[PDB]
Amino acid sequence: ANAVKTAEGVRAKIEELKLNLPEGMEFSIPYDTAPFVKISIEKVIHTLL
Amino acid sequence: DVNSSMANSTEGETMAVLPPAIDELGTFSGFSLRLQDRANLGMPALLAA
Repeated sequence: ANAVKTAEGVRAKIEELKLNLPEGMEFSIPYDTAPFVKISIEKVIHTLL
Repeated sequence: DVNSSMANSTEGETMAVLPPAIDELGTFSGFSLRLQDRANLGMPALLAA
């Protein structure tokens, strides 16, 4: 499974679930890896250009 | 005729409908929606909704 799509789905689901989150609690996504792959691919695109 | 004749003859809610053209198809049903408790609101509040 591609990592970026799974991370994007998880993030969307958390954002949807926070709309009705009880007061005094907040969601935190401290560790993830999809951003690094997206940065890496963008940099390689820039190098190609 | 079936729908009109038994409008008030019996207490039961009686209604005759033309079967769907395709088994799994509303045929004329535009929209189906589930109004669900997303925040543990409760059954009475859901029914009021």
